[PDB]
Parts: sequence; C-alpha cells; structure tokens
Amino acid sequence: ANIVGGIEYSINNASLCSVGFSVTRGATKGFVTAGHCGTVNATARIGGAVVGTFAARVFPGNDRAWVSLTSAQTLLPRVANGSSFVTVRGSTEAAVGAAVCRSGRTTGYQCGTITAKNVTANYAEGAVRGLTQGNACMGRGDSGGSWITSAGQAQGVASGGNVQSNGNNCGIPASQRSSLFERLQPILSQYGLSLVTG
Amino acid sequence: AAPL
Repeated sequence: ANIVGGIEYSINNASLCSVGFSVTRGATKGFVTAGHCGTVNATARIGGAVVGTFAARVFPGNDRAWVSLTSAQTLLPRVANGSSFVTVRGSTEAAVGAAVCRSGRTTGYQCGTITAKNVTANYAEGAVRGLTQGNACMGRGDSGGSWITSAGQAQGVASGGNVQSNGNNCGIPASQRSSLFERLQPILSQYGLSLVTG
Repeated sequence: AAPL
C-alpha cells in the first residue's frame, strides 16, 4: 500500500483510525498514529491487506503509537488533501494562533488554528495530558491522522475532541470546538523515529 | 472530549 498521512486503516478487523505520518526506525518502515487506536501487536490493514502491527503505544497518560510495516509498503512524505497532497517538510512546532489543518478518513482535510497547548482530556479510560488544541473540526475515525501546517510542518496526530451526536464537531462554530492532537516531537524521540520528508 |  502507499502510506500517506490521513488514509484509513483498520485494527484487528474491527476499529478504524487514520494514518498520521510515514517514518523510519533504522531499516524499519512505520507510521505514527494514536495510542488509543490499537494495543501492541494488533494487526493493521489498509484496503483489506495486512500492512504491519502496532509496535508500541502509550494510552491514556499520552495518546501515541507507531506501527512497524512490512518491507513491501511504500512510505511517502505526503498527507492527503482530497485528491491532492501536502508535502511533509519537517516538524517545526507552530505556536498558539498558527493556522493548521488535519487530515483523516471521516471528515477529510479541515483547517483552523491552534488555540491552546498542554490541555488535559478526561477520557473514560483516564486522563491524557499535554495535548494541543485546535479548532479545525474532526469526527469519529479521524483519530491518529495528521495535523500539519500548509507549509508542511507536521505538528502531531489526532487524539480526540468534543464530538456531537452526528459523530463530529463540524456542525458547531469554530469558537466552540475542541479538537485535540498529541505533539509529534516527543513521539519521534521516544521511539527513535525519523520523519520521511520530501 | 472523547477519543476519536
């Protein structure tokens, strides 16, 4: 499969999540994603084919994971935007007020701005601390997907938000949305990963 | 908030 930020993948033939970013760990190929998407050794599938397994994750506390893929997968330095792509150029962290977009299998590519950092989400499983909040909308299934600036600086992977009864926060005003992401930096250093860039 |  061609690995691109934003596409759908399933875990153990049950749950759906979105790919965050293509990365390498030495000769091993992988993608970073949300920790709540799977447990260590869960099987990831893209378009019905096995592409790898969860190699590590932390959730709750943090919300991160990496999937090590088989050699046959093609890593790309890109994030889906409809039919087009946003190129990954690096991981400079943007500041409060910066514009940012996210990509995932349920709402597609949405943009907004960062509104706060170091936020705590009280999920049913336990608190997740240190998330950055943006007001781009997101829906059930967008978790794990990419958060990136239009300039290509990868910011993190989607964790959660204040979804309404329709499964997203897109039908409420941006001023009222809380869409949260886990910062990418600590995930790369924690797992010794390198981002694929172009 | 909920995870996703």
